[PDB]
Amino acid sequence: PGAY
Amino acid sequence: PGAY
Amino acid sequence: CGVPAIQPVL
Amino acid sequence: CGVPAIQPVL
Amino acid sequence: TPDRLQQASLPLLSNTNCKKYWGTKIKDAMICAGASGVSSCMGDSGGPLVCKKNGAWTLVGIVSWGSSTCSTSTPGVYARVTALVNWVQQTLAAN
Amino acid sequence: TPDRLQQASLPLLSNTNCKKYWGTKIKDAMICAGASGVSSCMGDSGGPLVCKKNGAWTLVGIVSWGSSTCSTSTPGVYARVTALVNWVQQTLAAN
Amino acid sequence: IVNGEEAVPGSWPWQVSLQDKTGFHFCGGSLINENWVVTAAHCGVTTSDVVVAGEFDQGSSSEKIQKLKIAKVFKNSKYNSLTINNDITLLKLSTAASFSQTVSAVCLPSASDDFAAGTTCVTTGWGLTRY
Amino acid sequence: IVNGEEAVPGSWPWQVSLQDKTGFHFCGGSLINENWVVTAAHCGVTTSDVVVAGEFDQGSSSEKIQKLKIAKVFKNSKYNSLTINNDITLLKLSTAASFSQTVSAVCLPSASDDFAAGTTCVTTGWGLTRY
Repeated sequence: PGAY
Repeated sequence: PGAY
Repeated sequence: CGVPAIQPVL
Repeated sequence: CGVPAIQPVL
Repeated sequence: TPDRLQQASLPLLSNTNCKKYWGTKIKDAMICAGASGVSSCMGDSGGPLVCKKNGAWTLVGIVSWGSSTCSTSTPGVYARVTALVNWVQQTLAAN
Repeated sequence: TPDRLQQASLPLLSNTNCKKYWGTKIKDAMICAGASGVSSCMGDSGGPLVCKKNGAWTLVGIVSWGSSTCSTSTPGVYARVTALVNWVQQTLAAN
Repeated sequence: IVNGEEAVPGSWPWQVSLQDKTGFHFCGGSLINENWVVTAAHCGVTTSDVVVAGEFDQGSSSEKIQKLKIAKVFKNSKYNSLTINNDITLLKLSTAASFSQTVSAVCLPSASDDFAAGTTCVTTGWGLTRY
Repeated sequence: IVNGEEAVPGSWPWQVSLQDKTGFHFCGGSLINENWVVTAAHCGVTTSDVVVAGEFDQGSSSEKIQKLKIAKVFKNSKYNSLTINNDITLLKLSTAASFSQTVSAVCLPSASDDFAAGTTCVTTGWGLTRY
């Protein structure tokens, strides 16, 4: 995943 | 990926 | 709160 | 700087 | 990236069903939404996820994280506001 | 998570070779290292990546990001300090 | 937002933009009142950043936006940086937002609120429209 | 660090730990002098957090650690939150670190430094030892  |  | 003066259009 | 009093051991 | 403000409709998912995508990464203070052909993306973080309640828009999620590629088939993860509202009122109250 | 301070040796990679793993995500102000059976992980961010130069340990990388699972076969990504040192000296100087 | 659509200007009056001193827009936020903005903890806001209110088009030189300074940052402190869990920060403004047609508050829920799966909600922002 | 090893206590005297008011250790940092710490921008440090110096064992009640307050946070401002590029922040301490056997500075490189691929370096920290 990844931060937005 | 991911923050550490 | 939560009642905009200008209405969202969806 | 960069010269520790206690030596790292690798 | 876009200059003009964008918006999108998307449904709320259950944590349980959310966990099918994200497993153990999904915590109590999170809420998933999306997986509907739309997706929040880099740059959207911090923004609102609002739902209409008794005619007024209510802050339900805070854009948090999701797929690295903003995949429209994977749910985005928002901070769950109901879980964090007590904290907000205490801070407001004390400040 | 561990109570006692941990350490690990790992080699520096080139950006070019780094890009085989991470593509376009690898920017100038980044430096990769690892992919050697060890890995920086969640919680390590912000910490040092040091190299010995003329007998003194030098700050070469700042733990930044990497694989979500801390895979020991993928390089970690650190902030490249040489690229950012001018900024550090200006701030120190002005502050 | 990927696959979203342009909003009717000023229709989401609580949406703000967080901008650093170089003018780059890095995060969104929501006005909950004239003096406070809610945003994400992981946005890492400092009091050297600015809250932009009333804006629709970031291109614009003629919009009547409000550029508000931040007095204090309140990161939730169950915020877990390893998991990004409890990802909320409160921003206390140095000067109050001036409420108008295009600047107003979103409501907050009761801790007790139920928002069912299946419910159609809305998310807004200036994030990437394509990866 | 995954697959690392315990360090000889106090052998990396510039390593500090960033802790929030609840005492949770969230990020690492490096002392570059008595008054400044370098860390990552994405750690999102606020002046309500604390810098722990001289510590080896986070279990410990008998270690002589230094708990330092932060005066000012300096996030680089080419920091790009979308890409995590230019991920560095400077922390200006309210009180100076007291240099000792277990607390000292790491050196900084010249902008001109060459660190070849293949070079064996060291990374230290209290991060996850397993995912």
